[PDB]
Amino acid sequence: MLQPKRTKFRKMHKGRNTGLAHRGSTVAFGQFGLKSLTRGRMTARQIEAARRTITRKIKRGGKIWIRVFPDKPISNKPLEVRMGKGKGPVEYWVCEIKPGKMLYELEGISEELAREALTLAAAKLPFKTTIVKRTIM
Amino acid sequence: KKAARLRRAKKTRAHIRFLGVYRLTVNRTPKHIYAQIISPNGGEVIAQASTLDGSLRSGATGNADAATSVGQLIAERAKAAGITKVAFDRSGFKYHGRVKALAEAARENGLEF
Amino acid sequence: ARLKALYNNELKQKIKEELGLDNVMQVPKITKITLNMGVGGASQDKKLLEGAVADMTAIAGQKPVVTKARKSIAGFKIREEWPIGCKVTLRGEQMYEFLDRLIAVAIPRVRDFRGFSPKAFDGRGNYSLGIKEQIVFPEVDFDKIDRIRGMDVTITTSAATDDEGRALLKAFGFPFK
Amino acid sequence: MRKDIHPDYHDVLFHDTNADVFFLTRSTVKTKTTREYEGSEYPYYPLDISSASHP
Amino acid sequence: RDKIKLVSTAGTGYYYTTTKNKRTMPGKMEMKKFDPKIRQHVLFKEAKI
Amino acid sequence: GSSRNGRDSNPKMLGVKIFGGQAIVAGNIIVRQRGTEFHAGAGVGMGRDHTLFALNDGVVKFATKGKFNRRYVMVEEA
RNA sequence: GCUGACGACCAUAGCACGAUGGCACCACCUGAUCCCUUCCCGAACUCAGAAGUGAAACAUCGUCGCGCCAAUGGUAGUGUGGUUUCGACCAUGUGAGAGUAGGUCAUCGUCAGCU
RNA sequence: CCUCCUAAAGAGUAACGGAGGAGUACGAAGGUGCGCUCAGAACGGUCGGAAAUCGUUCAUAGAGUAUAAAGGCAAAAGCGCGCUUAACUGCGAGACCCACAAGUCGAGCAGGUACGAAAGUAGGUCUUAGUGAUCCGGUGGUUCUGUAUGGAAGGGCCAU
Repeated sequence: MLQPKRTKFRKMHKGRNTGLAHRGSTVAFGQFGLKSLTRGRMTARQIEAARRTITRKIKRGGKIWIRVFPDKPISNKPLEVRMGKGKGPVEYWVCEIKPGKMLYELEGISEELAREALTLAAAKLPFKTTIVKRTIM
Repeated sequence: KKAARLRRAKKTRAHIRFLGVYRLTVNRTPKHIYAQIISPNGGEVIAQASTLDGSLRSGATGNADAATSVGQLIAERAKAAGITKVAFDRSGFKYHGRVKALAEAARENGLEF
Repeated sequence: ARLKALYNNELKQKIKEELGLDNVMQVPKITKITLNMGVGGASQDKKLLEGAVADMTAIAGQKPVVTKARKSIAGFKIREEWPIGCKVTLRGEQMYEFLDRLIAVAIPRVRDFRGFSPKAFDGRGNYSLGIKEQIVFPEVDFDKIDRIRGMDVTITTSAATDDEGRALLKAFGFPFK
Repeated sequence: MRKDIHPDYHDVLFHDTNADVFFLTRSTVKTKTTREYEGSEYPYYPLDISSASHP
Repeated sequence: RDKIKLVSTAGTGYYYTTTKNKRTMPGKMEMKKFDPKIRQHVLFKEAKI
Repeated sequence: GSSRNGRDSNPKMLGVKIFGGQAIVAGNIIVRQRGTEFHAGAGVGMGRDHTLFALNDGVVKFATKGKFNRRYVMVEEA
């Protein structure tokens, strides 16, 4: 359950998600990269589940890099409460995702096993994903 | 230190530039003393007098008497150049000793400030 | 000012010869001597300051100045702007005379002293020494002494480097390391 | 050196009997007994030990 | 910081109103202020307001 | 959960009042500001709230001058 | 040719490294009698002077080590009209930031002095 | 009432929208003249340490600015000293803001003043919060009025 240890402000605005992912579209740390073709919100629970499935598949044979962190807080309102009377608290944290953004990277493992693990992680995640080979340029 | 001396002269320099009057700036060294009159624009020298002048070059420079002389000659030069009302600029030097004698000579010899 | 007279005539030339300095002006000299007596007890009982000023004035030969604390610490319980320490600055002719008196009498009377550590220098050519007991100096009188207090002495030298600073002291004869 | 705000400061002669050495220097200390010195007469304070004799 | 009134020495009656703190200054305060009636600076004394 | 913070202050209407190249007479307020976002050069005076106003007739000019690269406002006689 | 004072401009003008400079000028530098200084100190400031040195500082020269400046092209955004799957797209006008090639050890003004 | 965002690069702009302060203080914490530069890091030094004071080297502000935040601050607006009361009187061309009532800035003129050798600065505090209309009553001045006339009462005008 990734979460910032402390934050300057408890609550944050909803914001708008637009544009392509110009930064973070290139794989650096690891040879094997998984990218998101669709924009959306990535929850900490989603990140944890994908990490756990990838770790189980690798069985300590490869190194995993997480390029997504849920710094942004999300406020949700409780049931049987009228609209207004103040903003709700941060039930959960999400990471804004843009098309082409790096989610996970793998190194030190065979391509086929990495592809299978990335397939499992994609199945868990809400984003369409295409595996991309790392390119120098 | 010349750095500190310029640091403590800038207040008066800026206030005189705001006033927009001709400025009688002094600059004294252990050997020589110089006085010159700068235009309100701050980039034109219209009158000058130092102990490098031939009249008092081969003499007791770096002295209160030399400062008094330089004041008298720059006062005459300013009178001949048409300047009558200036703002004194000790240029960070304490208004005292050679600077004070220079200022008093200039003030008594035609210039009023 | 026997040392002041001696330094220009003898010591300066031999320092230049010993260090093989290209130019005479490079040769170092002692710019200032500073004495510091910081005590925490002062400014609370308020009796310490008078005796400290008396002994410091008697030893130094100049009127000392009372510094004011610029910081407040909860652990030390010092509020802003209190007179916790006293210092004096000696230079030139009077400094050379003080240094002569110090070399003459102050260090020898010190009990259980063999020498000064060679690492005391900060590396920039400055020298610092600490005197355990103020009584060592002859100016103060043991009979009418309220309490014993230690002192700090600092010597400032133009040379930027410790080897030349130490050679400058050696020419003067400051007790061997 | 501001006037009148400083301690009494005067010539003093410091001698070591064991080393038989005379030193001349100005010190605030005052001595009841003085030794004659060819240059002039200034007060005497005895020294138990001297730097030169000190090992 | 109770209010105080300043009365001129001359007796013109022109007065100045200002606030002072009794704890930090219980004693009366004397100041020189311009007096329109006589057109000259004069001493002033604190008075009850 | 009640986080009671529904306060705000009234507007102050700061900003540039007369821009570059405009005719201006003595006394016109040029810039209302907090601190010296703009500084007063020749022909412009400075009030206690850091207001910049024209000391004489002319045309307002904006420039970046000096070592600190400060923004300056001047009134040129034109 | 160089030095000093006052300015324009405020890093392509800076920092860093190395070299040159003492006939003038500048700076250190000598002394604290006098003017004037220190909540102590001739450090600074101030005065009276040239025994000594360009050591430090200062000025000039050289470089690309840093800093700074910086294209062209492309991309992002964007006013107007239209379309839309609401992400965007088309026509037109505009056009960044970052990064890359590259550039830089400034350019001038008035007065005075030595040559 | 003040500061920031919402607020869409002039101003303005709402929510039981997201965050914090105010209902003071100072005769110096104002004015002027002069002078000074902080927080930290490392090294050395009696008690004395992680950190007291002293010395040295870097240090455009990583400090301080009476106070919440924004902006600003080197000619410092920050920090010290000497003398001082401009924390003045009568105003004030011209502007900002504004339904009104209000509110804000302001060169300059006249009188007196403080500082400075002087040109000069000073109509409170680096600015933006520290606030309350009218009626009524009280007080210090005032020749304006004064129910036949002279007074007085009361009323009016200025200050509070």
